[PDB]
Amino acid sequence: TWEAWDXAIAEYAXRIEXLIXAAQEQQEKNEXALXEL
Ligand SMILES: [Cl-]
Repeated sequence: TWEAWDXAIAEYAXRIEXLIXAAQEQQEKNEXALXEL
């Protein structure tokens, strides 16, 4: 039960928390764009 299914779900929840990694490490480029001299 847990190893297999709640495995799958928690290792999706890897992917989403990877995505929010990627997006925040864009946000911290955006702040490059928007910064200091
Ligand atoms: Cl991360």
